[PDB]
Formats: sequence, C-alpha cells, structure tokens
Amino acid sequence: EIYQLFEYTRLGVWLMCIVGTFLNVLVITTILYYRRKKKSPSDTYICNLAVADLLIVVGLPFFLEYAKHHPSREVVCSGLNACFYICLFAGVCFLINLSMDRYCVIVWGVELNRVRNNKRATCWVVIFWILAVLMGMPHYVFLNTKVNICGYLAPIALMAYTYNRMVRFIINYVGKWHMQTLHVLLVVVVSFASFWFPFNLALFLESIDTLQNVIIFCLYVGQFLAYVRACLNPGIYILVGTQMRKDMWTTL
Amino acid sequence: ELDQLRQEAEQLKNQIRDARKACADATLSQITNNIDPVGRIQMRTRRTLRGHLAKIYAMHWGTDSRLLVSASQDGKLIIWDSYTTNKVHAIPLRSSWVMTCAYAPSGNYVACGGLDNICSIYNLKTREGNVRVSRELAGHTGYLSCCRFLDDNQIVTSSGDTTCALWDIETGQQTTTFTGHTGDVMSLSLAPDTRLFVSGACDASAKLWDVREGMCRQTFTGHESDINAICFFPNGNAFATGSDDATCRLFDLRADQELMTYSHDNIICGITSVSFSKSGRLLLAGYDDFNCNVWDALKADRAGVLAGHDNRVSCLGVTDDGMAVATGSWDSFLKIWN
Amino acid sequence: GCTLSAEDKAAVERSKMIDRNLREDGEKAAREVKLLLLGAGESGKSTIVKQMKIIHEAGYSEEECKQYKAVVYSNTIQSIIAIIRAMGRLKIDFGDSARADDARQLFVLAGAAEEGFMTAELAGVIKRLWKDSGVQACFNRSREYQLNDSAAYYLNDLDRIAQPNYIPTQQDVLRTRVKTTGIVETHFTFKDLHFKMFDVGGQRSERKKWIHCFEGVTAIIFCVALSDYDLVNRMHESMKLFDSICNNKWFTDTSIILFLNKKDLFEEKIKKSPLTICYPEYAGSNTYEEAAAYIQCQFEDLNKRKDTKEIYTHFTCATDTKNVQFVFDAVTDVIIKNNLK
Amino acid sequence: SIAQARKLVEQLKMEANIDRIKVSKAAADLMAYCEAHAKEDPLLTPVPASENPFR
Amino acid sequence: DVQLVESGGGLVQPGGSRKLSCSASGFAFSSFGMHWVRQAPEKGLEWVAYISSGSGTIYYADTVKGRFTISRDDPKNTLFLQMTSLRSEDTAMYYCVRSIYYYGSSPFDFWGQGTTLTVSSSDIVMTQATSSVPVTPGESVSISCRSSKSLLHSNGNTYLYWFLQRPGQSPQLLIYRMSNLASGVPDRFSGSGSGTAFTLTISRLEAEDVGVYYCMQHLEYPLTFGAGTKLEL
Ligand SMILES: Nc1nc2c(ncn2[C@@H]2O[C@H](COP(=O)(O)OP(=O)(O)O)[C@@H](O)[C@H]2O)c(=O)[nH]1
Repeated sequence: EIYQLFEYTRLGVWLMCIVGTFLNVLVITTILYYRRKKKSPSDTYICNLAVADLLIVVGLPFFLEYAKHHPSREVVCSGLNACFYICLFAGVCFLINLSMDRYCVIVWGVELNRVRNNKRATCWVVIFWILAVLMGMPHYVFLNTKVNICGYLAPIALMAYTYNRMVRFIINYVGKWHMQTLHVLLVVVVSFASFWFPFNLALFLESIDTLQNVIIFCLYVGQFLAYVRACLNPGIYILVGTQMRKDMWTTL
Repeated sequence: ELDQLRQEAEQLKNQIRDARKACADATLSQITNNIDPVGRIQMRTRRTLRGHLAKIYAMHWGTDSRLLVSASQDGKLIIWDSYTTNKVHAIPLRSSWVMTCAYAPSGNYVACGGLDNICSIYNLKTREGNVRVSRELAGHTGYLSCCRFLDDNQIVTSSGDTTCALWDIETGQQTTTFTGHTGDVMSLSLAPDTRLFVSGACDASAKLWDVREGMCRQTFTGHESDINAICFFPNGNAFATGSDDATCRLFDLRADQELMTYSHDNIICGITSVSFSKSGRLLLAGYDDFNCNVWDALKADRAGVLAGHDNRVSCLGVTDDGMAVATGSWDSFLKIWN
Repeated sequence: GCTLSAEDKAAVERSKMIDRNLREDGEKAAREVKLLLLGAGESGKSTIVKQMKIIHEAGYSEEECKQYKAVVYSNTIQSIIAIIRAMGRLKIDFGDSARADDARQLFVLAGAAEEGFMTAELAGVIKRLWKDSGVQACFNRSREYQLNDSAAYYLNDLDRIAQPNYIPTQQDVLRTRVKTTGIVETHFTFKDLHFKMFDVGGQRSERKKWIHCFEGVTAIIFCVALSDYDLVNRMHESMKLFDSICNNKWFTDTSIILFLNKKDLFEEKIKKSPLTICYPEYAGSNTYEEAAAYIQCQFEDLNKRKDTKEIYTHFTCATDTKNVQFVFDAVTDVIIKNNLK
Repeated sequence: SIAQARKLVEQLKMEANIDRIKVSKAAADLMAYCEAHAKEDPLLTPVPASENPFR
Repeated sequence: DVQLVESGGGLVQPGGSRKLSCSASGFAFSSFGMHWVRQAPEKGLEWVAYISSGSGTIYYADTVKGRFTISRDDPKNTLFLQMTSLRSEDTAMYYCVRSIYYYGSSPFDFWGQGTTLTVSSSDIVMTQATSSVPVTPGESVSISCRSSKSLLHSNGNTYLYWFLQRPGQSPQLLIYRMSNLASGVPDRFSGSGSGTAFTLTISRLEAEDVGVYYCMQHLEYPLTFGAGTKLEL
C-alpha cells in the first residue's frame, strides 16, 4: 500500500519512461560512438552512471505496472527497494570517481601518458558495482539513518572540498578549459544535493495520525521527485556542454 | 710494409688467443656447482618519487646513501631526499639535451652534460643560497656519454669522438687524453681505489686504462654488438658488462679471460644498466621489456624479477651501504626497492 | 601530520613551492612548436636558419659584418685556391702564359693567411687570371672536385670585396659556409606563438644512438638539394637517408615536409647535362617542370603506408630572402590546421 | 695509414707480455670473497623492520 | 657580499606607533625565511616574530601577539615591521636575521646590525648558570646549558644552537645541533652532551674571543634563549 495513488490515476508515468530512455540512449550513443571520446576514463564513469539511471527508470514503472496487471509484500517491495538503493549507491560511487579524476587532473599532470589506464580501472568499476549490490543486502530505524547520512553528507563534502580546490586553481592558471567543466560539475552536484536532501531528511525524521499522514505524503512526493529527476538528469549535460548534442545528431 | 704488419698483427692475435686459452683448465660453473642457491628474492616498492615531466636519462647516489640526483629532458636537475621524498634543489640548465649526471664524493658539486659537447659543474654550497655554474669544460668534438668524479678537483669524461679525458677543474685544459680506441665510448666505471677504470664501446670491446700514464693494458673482445652498460666488481679484480645482444657477461682481470655468460631465452631486448650488490652475489640488470632481473652472480640462474615500470628502465643504482636499489625509466618515475 | 618537527614543516613547504614553480614552468613551455632540420651536407640548413632569424626576429646590425669579414675572406681565398688546384688537378693546359707564372707566384703567396686584407698585388693577379679563358672554361668544365657553389658569386665581385674599405652585406653574410660542431637552436615569436627549431649538424657519430631523444617533435623538415644530381651519385645517398628517416618507428605521428633548395641553379644547369645521368630510367624531355615532377614522383614512393601520412613539398630558393617567408607562412598555416586541439 | 699500424704492434707486445694466473685461483678468490661478506648484505638476507630506514 | 643594513628608530611617546625596515642586498632574498629578534639594554635576547618564504606561515611571540605585524616586499627586497601601542617595556635594540631550512642547512647564520628604539619618556625553559667565569689566555674552559624538556626528536636530531656576541658587535653562529661547526669558524670549538645536559668546550683559548655566549633551542615555537654566560679575563 504505497505509491498506489499516483500509480492508480494512470497519468504521465509513460512520459517519464520515454524521457528517461531517451536521455539514457542519447548519452550512451554519444559516449559509445566516438571511440569512447578519445578513450577518456571519466567517460567510462559517466556511462556507468547512465547505466544506473536507466536501471532505476526501467525498474520503477515496470514492476508497479506488473503489480497493476498481476494483483506483492515481500517481493514487490524487495524489487523496488533493491532497485532504488542500488541506483543510489551506483550514482554516488560514479560521482565520487568523477570528482577524484578531475581533482587529480587539476592538482597533478596529465602530460605524462598512460597505457591501458582504462583497462586497469575497469576492474575497479566492477568492484564498485559489487560493493553497491552488497550495500543493498538488508532491503534487497538503522537502514533509514544510514542512507540519510552516507547518501547525503558524503557528496556534499566530496564536492565542497573539490569546489574549494577548483576556485584556487583559476587564480593560479587563469585557464579557460577548466572553467566551464568545473562550473558544470559544481552546478550538477549542487543540484543533486539540493534536490535529494529533503526526501532523505523526511525519511530520517520519520524513523526518529499526523505522523503517519505526514510521512506518507513526504515519501510520496519524494519518490515522485526522484522518478522525474532520473528521467531528465542528462539535461544539464546538453545545456552547458552542447558537444554531446552535436555528436549525437551527427552520428544519427 | 703494410702487409707484413697485417701478418704480424695476425700472429700476435693468434699468440694472445692461444696464451689465454692455454690457462683455462676448469670453468667457474664446475667449481661453484656445490654452493647452496640463494633461493627466492622478493623486493617490494618503498617509494614512488614523482616530480619529473619527461623521460629520465641518468641518476647517481650520494656517498652518504641518502641524497641522489636525477636528470631529465625537460631541462631540470632535481636533488631528492629519499627518506622523506622531499626536493632539496631544482637547477635549470642552459641546454635541455642532457644524457648524464654525477655526484661528488664529498657532496659539494654536481656534473652534467649532453648533446652540447660541454660538461657543466655546479656548486651546491655558496653564501648566496642558490646553485650557480662553477666551470664549463669544452674540448670534445662529440656528445658526452658519461662522467664520474675522481676527487673534488679531478673528473673523467667520455665522449662519442672515441676519446676519454682527465680534467683539472681549476685549469681549463685537458691533462690526459686517451685515444687508442675505435668505436664510440658509451659507458665508464671507476675503480674503488681510483687508479684504473674501464670503458665499453660500440666496437664490441672493453679496455682497461691506467690513470697515471694513460695506456691501455688489456682488451676484451667477447660480445657480438654494441656495449651499452658497464660496472666494476666491488673486489677490484673483475667487472661486468651489458650489451645490445640481450646478454650480460662477467670478465676477470687477473686471469684476463671470460668466466660466465648470463642469458635466458624469450629475451630479445637490450640492456641499459648494470650494477652489483655489496658482497658481489647479486647482479642487477635493466632491460627494454620494462622489467629488471636479478642474477645469482656465481650461478647463471635467474633469482627474481622487478616489474613495476611502464616503459624502458634506463638507469639503476645501489647505495654505498647497500640498503636499497633505485631504478629510473622513461615514464618519468623513480622507484626505491628494498 | 603530527609527528613532524619544527624544521621539517619548512622543508615540506619549500618542496611545495618547488613543485608549484616546476609545474608552472613545465606547462608554460608545453604549448610551443618544435621543428627539426635534417638532411645531408651542404643542403642549406644554416641558410634557412639565418633567414628565419633575419625575417621573424630582427635584422643584422652593421657591426656583425665586421667579424664576418674574416670568414668571408677565408671562404673566398679557399675558393680561389681550390680553383687553382683544380685547374692543374686534371692537368688541363690553359693559355695562361705569364698567368701561369703569376699563378705559381700567388700559390706561393697564398701561405700568408693574414686574414685582414688581401694584397693589392694578390687582388690584381686574381683579377687578371679571372679573365683567362682557360681557367674560366675549367671553372665550368668538370663537376667532379668539391667546389663551393658560392665561388661564382664571391669571385664575380672582386672589384668591391677586395678593397680595404669593404664591409659585407646581407647577401654576403647569407652565402657564407662554416662547419661548427654541436647543436644549434633558435627560438622566435611568430603568429602569436613560440617556435623552437634545431639543427643537428656536426654530430659526426652514429646517428641511431641519439635519434630517440627527438621522439614526438611537432614537425620534421627535410632539406634535399637539386643542383647536385650529377656530383660525386649523391642523390641516391639522399634517398638512402630519406627511406631510413621516413620509415622510422619513432616518427610515426609527425608531419614530414620537404624543401628542394637550389632551384635556380637547377634551372640554369638543366639545359646542359640531361637528367639521365642520375636516373637512367627517365625518358622525358629536358624541360624544367617535368623534371621537377619526376624528381617528386620518384622521391615520394619511398614512404610506406601513404594513407596514414603524407609529405609536403615546396620549391624554395633559400638564398633569396623573399621566397622563404611565403613558404614558411604556408607551412605554419598547414601545421596550425593539422594541430586543432 | 702507416703510423697507426706501426703504433699498434708495440701495444700488442705490451698487452702480450703480462703474467697470467690460473682460472681456478681467481674463481676460488671470487667465491671466498662472496662467502665472507654474506652477513652484511641486506638484500641477500632481509633485515627486520626495526632497523629499516624505509619501512 | 651578504649585507643587511638597518634604519629607523627614535624617541617615541608611549602609546604611539612606528615602523622598522630591513633592506637586504647580496643574496637571493625571496628564497629565505626571516626572523625578528630583540634584545634589551642589559637583559638577554628574546625572539619576536617570524615570516616564511612566500609569506605562508606567520608566528608571533606571546607578548606581542595582536599588536605587531610582519610583512615582506619581495621585488624591492625589503622587510617591514609595523608596531602599534608601544608599551614602556619595548625599549630595546632590534636585529634582522636570515635562515633557510632544508636537509643540511645552517639557520641563523647572518645577523646584520641593529636599530635602537626608545619608547621611554608550556614554553621550554633554558638555564645557563649566568655568572662571570674568569679566564686567562692559554687554558681551556667549559660552558654548561641545561634544558627542562628533552630536545632529542624521534628522527635523531637534537636542536640546540650556540651563539657568541663580542662587545659592541652583532652575534655570530658557532655550533648548530651540538656538533656541526659553522663555516668560517676555527676548529678549536667542540660541542657534545646528552639530552637535557649540554657542554661547549674551548681548548687553547686565543684572544678576541671574550664576550657573552648564548644557548638556544629550536625544537618548537616560540623559540627560547638562555640567560647568557659571560667570559672575562
Ligand atoms: N645560389 C644559391 N646557393 C644556395 C642556396 N641554398 C643554399 N645555398 C648555398 O649553401 C651554402 C650553405 O650551406 P650550409 O647551410 O652551411 O650546408 P648545411 O650545413 O649542410 O645545411 C651557401 O654557401 C649557399 O651558397 C640557393 O638557393 N641558391
């Protein structure tokens, strides 16, 4: 007895699925059709993040619609929770990896060449996938607080330090290449933290009648926001970069 | 006439070869067949000094076994403190094409040279607090290959014009020149007591020189190509060479012959550097296939591999107290093994 | 850290400052363009180096010719003594008569080597022998001895250069040959960008022992002469060097540019000796542009995998200062267009 | 093409007029020197971490 | 040669302000860290302030924190000290000292001259048994300086420094880290001792070596001096 009211009133859930498969396929095509964009390693992380967002969107409508058609408890909840948590962990991990890659690029030097760096990192990426799958074991008041802490505080810290370092290097190098990229990454991570924040606050304070109604409403809108956000997350990539749009159109 | 001189040189070559062969009753392998093997040598990586931005061509240990110098093609000399991985000095050069470097046994000076046919000497301890050029030595007609301090006032250099020389740092003129040689001198190694040295060239021969007179005493022709690396044994009665035919060799001064050949199959790349341990039991050699092998100096068996570089290993040195080994490579990293 | 002492923190911060300065200096010079010259002897590398310095940096002041007076004097006396040795080298008799005794006397006098100023008697004897028909014919008779190609210029202006009140000019300093040991480099600012070009001449040693030091340079310029197609031939050796340079495993990704110097000399001498001496397989007519195209065709076919890389060719005359500027503009345009990153 | 050839013959006599010892004696001296200094070689026998400056 | 020339100072009404400058010439100024060291008309020396190279670390003494300010101007090779709210206990003579820190360096090696300022109308304790020890030329003497906390660090170094001030001159470095002899110092001076007990030994004492000897510790900030021992004939 959750998410039913939106699911029951059958309106625009197909639009989220369409715009999310469109986003995922666009990003995947752009990354995968240009020789992995010079075999950059950060593109691998972005691709895995896309594979995660696509996983999430594919999971969320489909299972609920199946329950609509096939009329549960341990299973439907197991599937939903698993999907949500795994996607969350995957996104967090890939974001952290991207953060690190940029930070190392700025502080250190990429002038020295790297041979089969992607090949070495690929195992690390799988390691991350296994860790994400493991982390979701209980659900696949402790759980709620743990996610609320290690799913909100870590990005907001891993980005504030990176943003602090990023600003200083502008004064040091006066470079144009790192300006646009560091601003896009700053705005995306700021948006992701601001957006996700309230839902995890609600889930936290709920675990810690009016209580039931407020919690129900909060998780309801929360879930709805997370759904809609998963569909349109690649949108920031095109507004600032534009490179992806041109590449995708040319490939088609 | 000329032809009679050619026959005289042929008879002398036959006489020397026969006199060497006549005193080779037993081999080193048969005598040392009963020694126990060393076992397995496993060395881990202790440091990963990362401050160069181009290929590294040379390095040298300080005589106090703590400081070292490295030279690279971006135009910098960097002095490192290996205990804390700090940088002590960074010296810009007037020419970016540098192939060698050396460290004074007292710690006061540093030498450098390369494609400009000039050896530059830098003073490390001055009142102003910065490194400045003390002297520039000119007179070679080819690129500079190697250089080694004999003292705080004397230095020996070799060059690609088939000559070696002994310098007087106060006075800008050569004091002794070594000219009997035919190929290109590529490497050089000083004896512990600093009265003799050996040189290896690309005519597949090595020569033993005497510093006080400057005459050649013995010549060894055993390889089949260019010789790229050379080092003297710590006892002072033998030395080892490393060449482009994927083979190291050990030569003995007192018997004036060859003792052993260290080759293994599947290896088809050249050797860039060679060095001994303190007791003369392990021989360390760097290859072009990105690894570095450690050889049992008395038994031709291979006793391990050091496999932590991504490009060809170009320089390699062992400290005076023998606590660590440092290797450099073209991927712009230095590693300390122990 | 907490275990660090009072002095060690100062060491760490000094290391940090050294790292920052090193990084700044490294990335400052990581955006420049590095050219490299190669070729054979007397191809004309130093000529284009001097031309580059003249054009893209500044001119030469009047005081430079003061010290270049000695080297131009040495060049012209070496040229004339080579000529007077060559006239008797083949034992070719000439209508010298009294000029034969004059030549013997001045051959004796050539050991003066004052390098300050020629004797008026020496200049007069050189002038009067220069009008002799026999030595003039011998000057163009046999293209066998190693004669400098600037002798036709230096010995045609003796009425000005030999005077004590003589100073060289830009043309005089341009056609001045000297063999200096060591690497020569020159850096200049052009097209809002820094250029560095080298000249590995005088490294009389094995080239394969140090060629790997120049891995990954921005461009390589090859200088091949054309007027030396019947000099002891040399063009075959130039090709036997070109196939080794082009097929190198180190210069896989580097645009190769060809310069064909001495085009005016080729134009002058093509009407006398046919091209069949160098290439026996040639069968076309003795005309300029077809011969040049033939040289291009049989000089390009030594490149394997022509799909991956293509060589860029021009017909320059490095003595002429006008025609080097336009060619360098074209080559810098193409190297900028090929480096869009 | 005459001075180098004349010069090489005296050099060959000087390199052909030295006293030579047996290979066995030099081999026994190398093996004895290698055996004597075995205890002072850290790379042959790794030392405990209490006196390793790099651990 | 290395030179540091001072200027400024004068009679000041209490509660006012002033600024002292220290101009260097003869060495690479921007690669050194600078210290300000103060003395007293009759008392010993006391460390005041320290500025690093690149101006990335600043320390002040415990009694002048929040009133004094140190700065440097690298292109003009100048060092500045801005002094506000001058109390009557600041009447002293100020010195400008250079020091550089790496493996094997010798800090506090050049002191230069002073300037006279007349404002009138957890720390380690070092004790140096301050008294006059009479001497005669030819014999040998010893000087003691005991500490309160052990000066031996875990990396093997022990941070103790010895200085000599001849009458009416500037102080001179003699021994750093208890054994190393400074450049240009005769080999007649020896230093030894264990933790918390140190000795300086002079053998075959010559002339012109009369004056006051000070012992200093460099283990941790703020740096602390000793009372100073006097040698007189
Ligand atoms: N007349 C004429 N002479 C040229 C031309 N290019 C080069 N040279 C001659 O080349 C000589 C210089 O050769 P150099 O550059 O030193 O030979 P490299 O060192 O092998 O490149 C000068 O004496 C010029 O006379 C040209 O276009 N015309």
